[PDB]
Amino acid sequence: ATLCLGHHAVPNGTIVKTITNDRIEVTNATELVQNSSIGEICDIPHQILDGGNCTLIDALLGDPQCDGFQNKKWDLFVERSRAYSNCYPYDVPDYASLRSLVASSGTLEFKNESFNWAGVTQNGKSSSCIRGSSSSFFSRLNWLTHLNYTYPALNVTMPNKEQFDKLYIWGVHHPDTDKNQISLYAQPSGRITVSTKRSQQAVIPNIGSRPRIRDIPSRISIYWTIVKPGDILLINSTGNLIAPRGYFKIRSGKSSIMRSDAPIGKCKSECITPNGSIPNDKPFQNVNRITYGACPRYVKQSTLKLATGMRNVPEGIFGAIAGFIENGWEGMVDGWYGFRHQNSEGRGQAADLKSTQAAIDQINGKLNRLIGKTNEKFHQIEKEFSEVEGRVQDLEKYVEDTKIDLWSYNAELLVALENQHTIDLTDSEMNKLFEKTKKQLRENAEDMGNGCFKIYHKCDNACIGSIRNETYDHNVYRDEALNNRFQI
Amino acid sequence: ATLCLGHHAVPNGTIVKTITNDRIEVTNATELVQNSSIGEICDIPHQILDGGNCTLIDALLGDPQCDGFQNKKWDLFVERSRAYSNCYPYDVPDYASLRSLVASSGTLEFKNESFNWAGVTQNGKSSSCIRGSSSSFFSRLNWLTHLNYTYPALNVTMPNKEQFDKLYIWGVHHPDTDKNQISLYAQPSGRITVSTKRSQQAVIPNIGSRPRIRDIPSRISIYWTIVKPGDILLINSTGNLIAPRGYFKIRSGKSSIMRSDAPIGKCKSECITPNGSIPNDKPFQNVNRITYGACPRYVKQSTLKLATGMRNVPEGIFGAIAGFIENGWEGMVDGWYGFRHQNSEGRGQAADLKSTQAAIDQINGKLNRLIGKTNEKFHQIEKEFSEVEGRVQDLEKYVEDTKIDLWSYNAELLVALENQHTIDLTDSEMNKLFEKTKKQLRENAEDMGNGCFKIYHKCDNACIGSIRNETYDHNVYRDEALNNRFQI
Amino acid sequence: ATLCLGHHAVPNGTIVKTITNDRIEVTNATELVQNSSIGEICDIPHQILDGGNCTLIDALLGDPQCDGFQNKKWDLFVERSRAYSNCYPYDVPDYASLRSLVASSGTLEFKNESFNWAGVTQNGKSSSCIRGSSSSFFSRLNWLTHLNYTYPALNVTMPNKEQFDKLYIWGVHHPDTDKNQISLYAQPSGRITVSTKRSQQAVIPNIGSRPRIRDIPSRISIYWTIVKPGDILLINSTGNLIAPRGYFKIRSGKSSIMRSDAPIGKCKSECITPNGSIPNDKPFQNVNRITYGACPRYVKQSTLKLATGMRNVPEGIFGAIAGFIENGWEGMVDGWYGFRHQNSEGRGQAADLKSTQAAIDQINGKLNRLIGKTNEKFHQIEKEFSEVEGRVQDLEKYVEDTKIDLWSYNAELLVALENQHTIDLTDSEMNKLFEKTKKQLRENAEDMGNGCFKIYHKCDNACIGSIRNETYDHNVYRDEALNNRFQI
Ligand SMILES: *[C@@H]1O[C@H](CO)[C@@H](O[C@@H]2O[C@H](CO)[C@@H](O)[C@H](O)[C@H]2NC(C)=O)[C@H](O)[C@H]1NC(C)=O
Ligand SMILES: *[C@@H]1O[C@H](CO)[C@@H](O[C@@H]2O[C@H](CO)[C@@H](O)[C@H](O)[C@H]2NC(C)=O)[C@H](O)[C@H]1NC(C)=O
Ligand SMILES: *[C@@H]1O[C@H](CO)[C@@H](O[C@@H]2O[C@H](CO)[C@@H](O)[C@H](O)[C@H]2NC(C)=O)[C@H](O)[C@H]1NC(C)=O
Ligand SMILES: *[C@@H]1O[C@H](CO)[C@@H](O)[C@H](O)[C@H]1NC(C)=O
Ligand SMILES: *[C@@H]1O[C@H](CO)[C@@H](O)[C@H](O)[C@H]1NC(C)=O
Ligand SMILES: *[C@@H]1O[C@H](CO)[C@@H](O)[C@H](O)[C@H]1NC(C)=O
Ligand SMILES: *[C@@H]1O[C@H](CO)[C@@H](O)[C@H](O)[C@H]1NC(C)=O
Ligand SMILES: *[C@@H]1O[C@H](CO)[C@@H](O)[C@H](O)[C@H]1NC(C)=O
Ligand SMILES: *[C@@H]1O[C@H](CO)[C@@H](O)[C@H](O)[C@H]1NC(C)=O
Ligand SMILES: *[C@@H]1O[C@H](CO)[C@@H](O)[C@H](O)[C@H]1NC(C)=O
Ligand SMILES: *[C@@H]1O[C@H](CO)[C@@H](O)[C@H](O)[C@H]1NC(C)=O
Ligand SMILES: *[C@@H]1O[C@H](CO)[C@@H](O)[C@H](O)[C@H]1NC(C)=O
Ligand SMILES: *[C@@H]1O[C@H](CO)[C@@H](O)[C@H](O)[C@H]1NC(C)=O
Ligand SMILES: *[C@@H]1O[C@H](CO)[C@@H](O)[C@H](O)[C@H]1NC(C)=O
Ligand SMILES: *[C@@H]1O[C@H](CO)[C@@H](O)[C@H](O)[C@H]1NC(C)=O
Repeated sequence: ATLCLGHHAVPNGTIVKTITNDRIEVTNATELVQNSSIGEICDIPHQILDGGNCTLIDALLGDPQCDGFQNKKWDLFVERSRAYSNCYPYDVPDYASLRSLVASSGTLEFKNESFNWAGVTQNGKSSSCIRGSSSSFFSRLNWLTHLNYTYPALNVTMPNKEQFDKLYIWGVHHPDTDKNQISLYAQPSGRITVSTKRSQQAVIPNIGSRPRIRDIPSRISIYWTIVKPGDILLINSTGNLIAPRGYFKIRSGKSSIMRSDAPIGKCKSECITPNGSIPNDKPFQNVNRITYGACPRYVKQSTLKLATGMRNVPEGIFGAIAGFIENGWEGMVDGWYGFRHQNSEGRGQAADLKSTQAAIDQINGKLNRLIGKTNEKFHQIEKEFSEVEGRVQDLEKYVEDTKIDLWSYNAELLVALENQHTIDLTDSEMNKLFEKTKKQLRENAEDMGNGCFKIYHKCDNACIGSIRNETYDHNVYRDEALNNRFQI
Repeated sequence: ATLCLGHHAVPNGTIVKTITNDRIEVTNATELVQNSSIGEICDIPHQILDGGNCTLIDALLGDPQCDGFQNKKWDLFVERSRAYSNCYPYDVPDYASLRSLVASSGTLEFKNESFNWAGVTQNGKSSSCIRGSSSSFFSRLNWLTHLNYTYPALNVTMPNKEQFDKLYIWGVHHPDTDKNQISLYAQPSGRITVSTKRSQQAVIPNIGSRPRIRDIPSRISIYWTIVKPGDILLINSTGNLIAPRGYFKIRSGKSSIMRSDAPIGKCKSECITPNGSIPNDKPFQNVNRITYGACPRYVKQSTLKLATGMRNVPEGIFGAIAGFIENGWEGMVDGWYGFRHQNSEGRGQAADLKSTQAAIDQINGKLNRLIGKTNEKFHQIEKEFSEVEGRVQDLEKYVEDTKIDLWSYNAELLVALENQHTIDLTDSEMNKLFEKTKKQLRENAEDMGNGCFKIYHKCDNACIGSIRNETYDHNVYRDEALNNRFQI
Repeated sequence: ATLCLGHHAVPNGTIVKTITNDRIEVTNATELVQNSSIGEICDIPHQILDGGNCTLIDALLGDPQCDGFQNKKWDLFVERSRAYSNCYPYDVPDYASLRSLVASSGTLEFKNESFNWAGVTQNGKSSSCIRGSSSSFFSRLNWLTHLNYTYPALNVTMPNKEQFDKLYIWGVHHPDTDKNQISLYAQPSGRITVSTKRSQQAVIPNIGSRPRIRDIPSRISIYWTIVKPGDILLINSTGNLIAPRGYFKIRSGKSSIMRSDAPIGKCKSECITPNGSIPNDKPFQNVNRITYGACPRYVKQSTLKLATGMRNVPEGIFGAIAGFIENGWEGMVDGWYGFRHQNSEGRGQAADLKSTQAAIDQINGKLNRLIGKTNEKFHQIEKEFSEVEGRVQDLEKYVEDTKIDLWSYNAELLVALENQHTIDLTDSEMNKLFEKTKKQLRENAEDMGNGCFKIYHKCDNACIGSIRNETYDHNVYRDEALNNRFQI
């Protein structure tokens, strides 16, 4: 009889990389880089707030277009690229910081407080800012001006008797000319001081024309201050104050903001990118470096294939597969390793289950470590920029670039090491089965050098199956085999 | 005779992770993550300065509580969470930078210089700032005010004729009302310009009430300037100047500052965390991301076990241990690998020393690379923040988070690769000893398939020991063994 | 006959590190860290602009020394440590940002625009700034002063009708005294407002003496503004304006700036460091963390040797090399593995080519992954600093330090894993050749245990060569060998 040891193969393998080979074919591989999105942001499980035409800062200030956002909460605020401001022209020095801290807070919950604005006109309105079809203003701000050509000095307090922090939004009006200023504040100067026991902020307007926006050559500059529990807001101003009407709650949690034009859809997905939600089964992704939720790590590679089967040899360090075993068996489809025989009763093929399972268990162990194991990240740094800004922006970009290159390196090395190891451990299992068989046969068979044993005795199917199931008693046949083996 | 090859085992192993297995038992492991502190900061080898009730900035300015800190030096300044300011209310725009640069300098060494403050009153004092039981002021600052309702314009120089940089601390007084201002500086305005050939700083006070602190609604704002060798300080002011009394040395070295409430103890430890000193034998630690000195790298994992022995099989790619060798020998305690025999003279067990040592040397080589090899770091970035600040703070946190995830990844992969390798190299040594024995026996023995040889000749203890010590002469017994082996 | 299997060796090996060994000798290694520069910056392929005595900012403003730089473009601007300013004394608040954005733009292309400076004197000149031997000023700036003791308020626009962004450079003059100011601007105050639809910048001069530079106690402060397409520059000023004469193109690409004293040479090199160009064949370098172009990654190690041959054994997990094979063959120089024999016709040595090539192909595969594979980087962050700056500078340094430690770790682990693997795969190939030979010999030879087979039949050179070329027919000699092997 002949008893050959072998392993499966498939007509069409997959190419993977290893430590020693750029391109080597295995029976099967899995992709470790997510490269597509469904193109919509799924609305479960993160609570999504669609900004529509409104920036977060315009929803905060209370641009008329944004009244629908009063007191809203979010996990992710989604800012659309079409959003536009439609109220009095303003800027925020350090706009990105205010956006970041509100985004991260996750709430526009606002509480009216009553200030004693004694002796001034309130509720200044502007045609740059229409609510309905009347001249109006930021809902959350209070444009104070002279009463009876008098602007009495303001000096108001507001203790924080609460248990939590308060965020106050206020501003300073910069008139285009000295005429208004006088006209608005009955006053040449204008000075603002907003303070607490822990901070002081002082602003003076800068009179001058700026290019007209909805016909306004004036500007407002927006400022903020956080008042801690047991602290006191003190506003002392002699004009140009754009006053607050109350405070915002300032919370901490996992909330953030993302710039995206993707539609919101009715579906479930843990990981969100500006392109849309992406599955998070894989450890890496090449969709977007901007992510929110439990996401694969962003890498530069568009694909990285993890071998999930042995080297494919159609038709390793242990030398069996692609080694002394000449090729695989495409015809073996119920197992990874097995036996082919020829005896007096014919020719046959059977899978070895123990060795097959050993290989599969190891590979599934690798997959268990790599698949569905992603990290959750929420509010992060900005990673795209529309304007030149210098030093800090250089550092933000360099940080992200550095991180991406280090993760791309990790991904590349991981798959090469794993693949080399996978090819080796499957080669090993072939070798181990070979060696176990050899030892079973003792003096009754000889190794032909190609994975096949020549058995020197009558060996029927029962005999073969006794080999395959490790019950074979060499002693039964020894006399016969020695006689046949050692003749002249 | 029977000669069996085997390996030790222990009743109770340790569980480790590998590349293919989340949980596999080995004979022994070592922990690679330091997870506890002794809860005190050891005072050797770093020179520790306990701030007590004083912040570094208050020790710098000379708050009365802090006079004990004049001219002190440190490796690590320790700021306590109970520290509090007890002098005139002030702020420092960019407080964190001044703290960082003084902390990093490591010295409060101060040198009196004499300015020509011609025509003003000096040594302004305040009841907000008691030294003993008299009204006083920051020791290092000089509150200038009118002399005889006159405030002559100041215009003073101070060349740096030294070889080193000078740090000047100065300030600007912000009166609560226009009344003082007049009252203090006999003057409506107030202007400060501090300059060198390399820098210019210009400040104007902002009059206004701030909430009272030790009854003071005024504030001082603190500024600093560094004067290089061969440069000149020029102070030109018409009031509101809080003047310097001299300069501070500004050094470079390994000094830093840490926020901690841990007690200082009389002991030795290279690595300091806010929780206390930690041993630095291990390569990783999960105690605190804030560290000073030669410290293990901070990781997220609370434990990572490095295998320091073979797979434990009570009662691998090479297929011997947990393979054709059915189990380990708990009874073998003088070696990792050995021989059990049965001959005509009885039954015995001996350790193989060469193979044992081979395994142990490899594992100690791994340990030599990983244990006691930590990196020294001194002044770093801040990693904890008490207040919302926006963009730069977002980047500081994102940088640290990015770094921690990359080190946690390195640690996880390192231990999995090392452990897989350790199990494999110990399996190999078992296999190698088996193969060496087999070759010794030549035609005189047969492999039973389970690690045991059947020897087909009388083999006494001398004979066995000749095998174990590699002196066995197969030729001596060949005739006998062939006769016994190849009979009918 | 005797047929011994063996491997080459060399008298003098190289020491490398592995996972289990700090120091192990192999036949050969390659260095993976570039540690030297040619000491010149090669002028191909990057377009190099040598700043000479001029900083980029002085070439931008138009210091007389720098007129040779008008409208120049660069890939890399090289700033020399001897560069010095020689015009009116100025500063730029956020100097590092303006330098960074111009450096990164890569062009000083300037376009004259005509402003309506109605009613003022233009082309203010200064003896601090000689062009030829006449008093002069920054070429790109326009010092406006009174006409006939009148300073009419300026209010000018300049629409951006172009498709691209415009960068405007302007300034504010700070007179030393109130006398000039009046003298220059016929005016006590002075106010500047530069704005667009998207930004506003407002500056007031600060009167005061600063230390004289080329006899000037006044200073100019430089500002910039970027005007987007379809936007409008609006300058509204009542004095102290240092006006622009036009705009600069602001491009994006791969341009940068580097501080270096290295000479420019006529040669080709992809990677530039301040020390000079360096070859980029290796994956790592220890020359400089400042790089431009396709450069090896900076690591802390001065050397890391990658094994490119087997363990050197003059005169592994598979146990053959440095194992049951006692030593290598220095005399074998045409192959890595081979056969030595003794038969009736003498003693001989031949290389096995198949096994040699197998080893070499694997090692070349590793080298293909590591050599000549560097990453291109252009404008980055600054990595050296001449002055104390605090928080942001702390973060820039911490980011670079973090990155370097992570790459140094990667490099260290990569070479240790690769080397352990290289020693193992070459040990394997020795073992595989041994096993293949053994199987060829079937019952005609016995394994002596030291890599040598005793062949029990007459085996002439033809016979040997039939073994070495895998044609040997064991059946031919079996009768003879069994007779010799199994006698009494
Ligand atoms: C300064 O000049 C600007 C720009 O020429 C003037 O603003 C223009 O004024 C006209 C007439 O009212 C408006 O219809 C234009 O729309 C304005 N242009 C822009 C782009 O703002 C501005 O009024 C002048 N400033 C002063 C105070 O006289
Ligand atoms: C502006 O209002 C503040 C707050 O009401 C005044 O400060 C208080 O003044 C009283 C009377 O002297 C003190 O006893 C309180 O302790 C002060 N409160 C705080 C929190 O500062 C302040 O004096 C007013 N400012 C001016 C210039 O009139
Ligand atoms: C303030 O003092 C400075 C420094 O003493 C004066 O500047 C010096 O003036 C002299 C006389 O003209 C010059 O020759 C020196 O070179 C100046 N020194 C420096 C370092 O600037 C300055 O003029 C005084 N300021 C005013 C407005 O009186
Ligand atoms: C190939 O590998 C993937 C990933 O594990 C697996 O899900 C797929 O079914 C495999 N195909 C086989 C084993 O035929
Ligand atoms: C957004 O703005 C556009 C103007 O372009 C307006 O027509 C549209 O109604 C707005 N969307 C919503 C839902 O308000
Ligand atoms: C704005 O421009 C006009 C000049 O025509 C002038 O009346 C006013 O003073 C200007 N203001 C500033 C900012 O100088
Ligand atoms: C996702 O969005 C980014 C940024 O717009 C884009 O460049 C990238 O190609 C997109 N990826 C996919 C898979 O659509
Ligand atoms: C287990 O491993 C540790 C770490 O090397 C060692 O110090 C300890 O003594 C070991 N125990 C043994 C070998 O019994
Ligand atoms: C620190 O401050 C407390 C006031 O709470 C004081 O009682 C104590 O004496 C101070 N500690 C020292 C050592 O000065
Ligand atoms: C501070 O408040 C009082 C108003 O009662 C006033 O006399 C003084 O002008 C205020 N100063 C400021 C900062 O406007
Ligand atoms: C050390 O301190 C940090 C911060 O207070 C804390 O959260 C952590 O649990 C502490 N670790 C140990 C081992 O005490
Ligand atoms: C040693 O290794 C290097 C790097 O591959 C190679 O270029 C050199 O020629 C080698 N020397 C040999 C193989 O003798
Ligand atoms: C650079 O400056 C020096 C003054 O030290 C001058 O002598 C030299 O001519 C300058 N170099 C060039 C090429 O202009
Ligand atoms: C500069 O110094 C002189 C004092 O002698 C004075 O006339 C002028 O007011 C000073 N200016 C400032 C900045 O106070
Ligand atoms: C290159 O330059 C840096 C910074 O000057 C220096 O410290 C380093 O030693 C230099 N390296 C070489 C190879 O010259």
